[PDB]
Amino acid sequence: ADDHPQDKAERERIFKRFDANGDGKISAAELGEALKTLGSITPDEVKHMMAEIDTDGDGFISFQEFTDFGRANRGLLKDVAKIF
Ligand SMILES: [Ca+2]
Ligand SMILES: [Ca+2]
Repeated sequence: ADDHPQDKAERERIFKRFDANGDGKISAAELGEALKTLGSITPDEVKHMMAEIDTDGDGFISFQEFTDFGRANRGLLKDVAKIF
């Protein structure tokens, strides 16, 4: 319960930035395109992240999936929340 709705706004803003078209699902091309912001990453790493973030395995990450994974590494989202 310590988690508040304000935090979701951060995850929603970060997940919303990944969704290129905004269909609720992010594909390697979408996540990879946003990941490019790192300026030092490869497509094979972005594809692996999806295989790890993809809870069902449909090939895309949804806000719900990103949230479940964001909780496993909240400290990770704080790093991307600064890149954008
Ligand atoms: Ca999408
Ligand atoms: Ca999925």
